[PDB]
Amino acid sequence: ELDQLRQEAEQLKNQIRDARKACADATLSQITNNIDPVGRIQMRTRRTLRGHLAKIYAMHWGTDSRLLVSASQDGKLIIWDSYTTNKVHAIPLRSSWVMTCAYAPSGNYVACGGLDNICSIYNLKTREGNVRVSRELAGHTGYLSCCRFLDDNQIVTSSGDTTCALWDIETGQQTTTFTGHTGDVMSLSLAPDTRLFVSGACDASAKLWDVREGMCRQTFTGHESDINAICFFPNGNAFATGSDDATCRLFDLRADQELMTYSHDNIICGITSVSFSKSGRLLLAGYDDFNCNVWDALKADRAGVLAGHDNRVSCLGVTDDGMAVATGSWDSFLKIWN
Amino acid sequence: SLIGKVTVFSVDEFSASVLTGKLTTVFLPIVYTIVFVVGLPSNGMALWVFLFRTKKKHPAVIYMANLALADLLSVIWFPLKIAYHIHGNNWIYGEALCNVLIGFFYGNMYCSILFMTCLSVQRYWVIVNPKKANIAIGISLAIWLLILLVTIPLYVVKQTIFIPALNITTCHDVLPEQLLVGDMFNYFLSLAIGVFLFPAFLTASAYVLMIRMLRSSAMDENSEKKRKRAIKLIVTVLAMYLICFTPSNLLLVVHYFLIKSQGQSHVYALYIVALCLSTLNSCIDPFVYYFVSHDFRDHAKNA
Amino acid sequence: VQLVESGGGLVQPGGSRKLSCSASGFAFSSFGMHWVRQAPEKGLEWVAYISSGSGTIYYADTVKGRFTISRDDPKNTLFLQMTSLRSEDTAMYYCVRSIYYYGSSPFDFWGQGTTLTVSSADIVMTQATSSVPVTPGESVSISCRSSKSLLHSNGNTYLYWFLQRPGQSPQLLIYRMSNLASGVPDRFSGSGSGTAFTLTISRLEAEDVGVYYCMQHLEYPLTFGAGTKLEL
Amino acid sequence: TASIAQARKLVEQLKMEANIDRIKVSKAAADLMAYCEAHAKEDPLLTPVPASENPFR
Amino acid sequence: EDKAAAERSKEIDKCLSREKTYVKRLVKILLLGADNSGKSTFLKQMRIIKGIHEYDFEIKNVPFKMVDVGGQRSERKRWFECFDSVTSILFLVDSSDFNRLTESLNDFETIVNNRVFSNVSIILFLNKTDLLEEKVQIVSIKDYFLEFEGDPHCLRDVQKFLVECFRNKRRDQQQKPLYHHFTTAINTENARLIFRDVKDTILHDNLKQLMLQ
Repeated sequence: ELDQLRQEAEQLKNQIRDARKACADATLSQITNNIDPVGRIQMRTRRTLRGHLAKIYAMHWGTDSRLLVSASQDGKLIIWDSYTTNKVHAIPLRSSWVMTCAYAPSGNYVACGGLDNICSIYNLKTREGNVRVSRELAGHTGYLSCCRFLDDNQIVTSSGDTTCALWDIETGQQTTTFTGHTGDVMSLSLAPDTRLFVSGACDASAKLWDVREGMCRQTFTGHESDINAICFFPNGNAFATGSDDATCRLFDLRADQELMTYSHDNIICGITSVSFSKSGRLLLAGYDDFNCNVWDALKADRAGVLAGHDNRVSCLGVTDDGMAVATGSWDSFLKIWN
Repeated sequence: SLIGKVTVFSVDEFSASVLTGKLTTVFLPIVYTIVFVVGLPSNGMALWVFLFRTKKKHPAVIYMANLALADLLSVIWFPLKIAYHIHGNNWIYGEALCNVLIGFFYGNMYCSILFMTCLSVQRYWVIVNPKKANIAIGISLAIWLLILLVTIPLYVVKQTIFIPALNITTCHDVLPEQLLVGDMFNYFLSLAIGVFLFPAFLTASAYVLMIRMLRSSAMDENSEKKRKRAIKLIVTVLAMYLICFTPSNLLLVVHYFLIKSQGQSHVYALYIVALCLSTLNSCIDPFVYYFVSHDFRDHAKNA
Repeated sequence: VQLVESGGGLVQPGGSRKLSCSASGFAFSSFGMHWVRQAPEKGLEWVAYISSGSGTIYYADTVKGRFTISRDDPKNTLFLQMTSLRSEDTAMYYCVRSIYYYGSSPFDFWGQGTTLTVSSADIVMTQATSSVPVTPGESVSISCRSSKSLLHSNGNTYLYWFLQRPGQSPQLLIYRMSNLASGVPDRFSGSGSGTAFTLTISRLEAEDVGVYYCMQHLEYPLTFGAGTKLEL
Repeated sequence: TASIAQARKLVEQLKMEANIDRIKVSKAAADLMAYCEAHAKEDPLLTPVPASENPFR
Repeated sequence: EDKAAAERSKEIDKCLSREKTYVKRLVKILLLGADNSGKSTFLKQMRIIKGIHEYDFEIKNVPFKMVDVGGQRSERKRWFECFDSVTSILFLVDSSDFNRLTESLNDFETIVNNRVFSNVSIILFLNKTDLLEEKVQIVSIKDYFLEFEGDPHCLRDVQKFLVECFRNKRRDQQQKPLYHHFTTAINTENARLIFRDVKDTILHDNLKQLMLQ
């Protein structure tokens, strides 16, 4: 009976809530009340990178910590050498409304996507000397929101028709599809060992997915509005979520609960990006307040402010060797901080 | 500008009345005090807003900031001049300050007139046809530099004269005759005609044509409630400009035309009253150019 | 990729000539070009360099003011015009491709060259030996020496290694002292330090016989070495 | 029978999520702080480096 | 030395500048309609040239780009409103089928009152204007709309009623205006009408830049 199934679902939800409420024997706010505060952290601009003609929506650090890629509404991707402020390649597009970009871990390919429902893969190492399109993946019914690489052969995408998928580049079709959300998905992030990943999807909920089986193992809830950014901790055992009601949160995957909430009484705007530092002590956030804030990750206070922009901060990133933080805003400029 | 004679140096009866009378001793201080008080803070505030509260360097901001600077530097030294008129045309502060006043007064007025002409041309150019900021900086520097090369001759000729019969030393109200027919004649008539009439024609032409094109029956009805307002903010500016300045320069010309030909100087009182009229623009300009707007006023009040 | 040159032959003293090179199979407008020369039975020497956008032009000492270089992009052709030739110009000429961006591989394709017959702050390089007898199946090592340190402040070292089989144009083996070019079997290696350089071949085979060359690219003019020949 | 299928899928997902081991929050917090401490000396943004090893200046 | 790489960058920069002079002269129009709103015939008759479609053309030496969204406008989230650079919004609406009007009418109130579109213009095209001529002498508007206060056989009265109904749902009456027109198969003066409305909007902006307001 449908009523029997619904009652069983209610009983299962009660059991799950009771199990979660059983294990909260303390809190991080009390166990870490004896750590010397970090003190004021001030950073200055080291470079400014000019050359775009419109808003900037994405950026990604290459794996050597020196080259980076960016995508704007002009219809262009640009590859920058960060040490000396040059340009390596300028790639035109077939579609002007773009919303994501990625850099392959080996340094050969890049990816691009947007409102055309198609994900394009470009090849940079060629005999003839130019940059030519290598693959076009189609099969989603909505727009793409984020895309990441696993190797030079497999790619993972998330689309705005409530689904995520894993594509095989050599052949050109789907291998596994993940379904289970109600609204559209906005961001996903990959595990350090490339065995799991997480997604946030405008239901005030986030999910953990396995890549070799195709099933979800855990669903977290707690926010009040949309989720716009997500990232892992360097360990691989915690992740930080950013929402649209001026609030960040830190969740754990083994206790299956929520650990910290970062919020302040002077902040009444949304969040556009979240990233971590190498040792796991700092958390960075970009706001619509035209600035970036720097939080301590174990005390929940404020450490500092980076305030060099005159418009919304849309993109944020930290290197793999931990030397610089890069920001991109709707004023058509990127900046590097150290 | 009254002529003096040959050092024994003496003046006639009419001048003896004018310098010792009521027009030059009581009337002027009221006017100059009002102009000082209203003028200084307002143009200062405009300068601060235009320099520190503008995000987009639209050329109108550049030109209006320069005009505000011009009026501000025009108004400041007036305490010494008002001290002069309250002492009874006597002076105690060395020739350098006399030189400074006479140069700065004229330099500042003509800076004001030049930047008004520039603003008119910019408005017509933008409306008629739907880099300018760079050219604005270039033209600002050009005009300033030109002015600095035509304000010099006022310092290099002694501006103060002694008169025993009154036992009074005066600053630029009395001068020796042999200078009036020579260099000063060329300098003043050149300032009167060269730097007033041609820009006046340019401004009049630009505004009249702009009106003719905004009033035509060849554009959409839905804009009407705006366009007519835009008419009333041109007519009130243009008609002010010609009635505040023109009654000065014309009389000046007439004045000298009786010195280079006849040798009487009985039209000085008319020049004094016209100069009173032409000094009020440093106060009446920010109320008709700046404050009648919805954006500048809000930025200034929130600044 | 394919480059074919033409315009050579025989001339009497005096006179003047012109050489052209035609390109196919790549983006000619994005590359720089070099003209390289070889004596009848001796080492290599460098003749001219023309760059992208036709903005920078470099000539050598025994060339300057007597030769001219030019390019035409829409027709994809490269020209060298020569005036008042002498006896020491009898030689065979090669055209070489180049590019410069972070991570690139300069000198990655060589033409097939033409024959022409006619009836000091420079950095010097020294090749150790003129010949080395070798045995199939055994490893070999060669070395060359320089007159300055090639380790610039930014961590790079600019030394190059080329190979020439009997009867064809050379092909690149090693660039920047530690890197392998595309198409080279994974048995060649190189190493060294400031002012000493060595190259190593493990497990020789057939078709590995020829003459080996080491190049510098720290500042113009570029200088070559005498060459080592392995006799199989 | 669409509602039955949806309810059954939801029930199966809840059942699969139900049978998972858990640990206390204190152990997780201790582990997180230990990792954060043990790598403190290698973090250039938290602990700045001398100007000789800064590649950007 | 390999500082020649710097030269490469310079060349790239130059090309970007040769696009900038063009980008500032482009005008964008966002087109919205319906299944029976005659979008296909309207696009076909202008002699122009699966996700978002674009069309690029020119009128009297001014470049126009028209963006067509093919039914995806059901997306109701903020991040799909990334069209904050357009200059006008163009509705096509069918005035023949009375029953559907409310449907189409509903859509209006959702897309016009949004906050990203506070400083853009609206152009309205009521279509066919001959099926109305046929129906008005046959069928009564009052069976569907009860507020028609005139005589339901005169075309002028009913047209005034329709345009009033559409105007009534735009709040904030005056930032930039709402235009309206009637057309069946003109296919020839449409460019002129769109051009006039865009030029009027540009004047609305210029009179604010010069502080003459």
